[PDB]
Amino acid sequence: GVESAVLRGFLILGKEDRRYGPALSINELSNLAKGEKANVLIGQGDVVLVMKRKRDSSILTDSQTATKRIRMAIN
Repeated sequence: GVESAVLRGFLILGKEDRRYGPALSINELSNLAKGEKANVLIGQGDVVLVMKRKRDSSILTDSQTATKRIRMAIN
């Protein structure tokens, strides 16, 4: 997960769920709420939302193998 890599605390969601309509910056991503997502650019060209920690993690284990969404279910 190159997206979450830089962040060092998010998960790899994807370019969907535009229902959020955030499009904010990373500096604000930290103010987000756990279990929630937020669309942030990772190259000024790809708009994808991230997924906060499911509880607690230093860098939040992730993987770029799942771009559609994350490999975890939050309820």
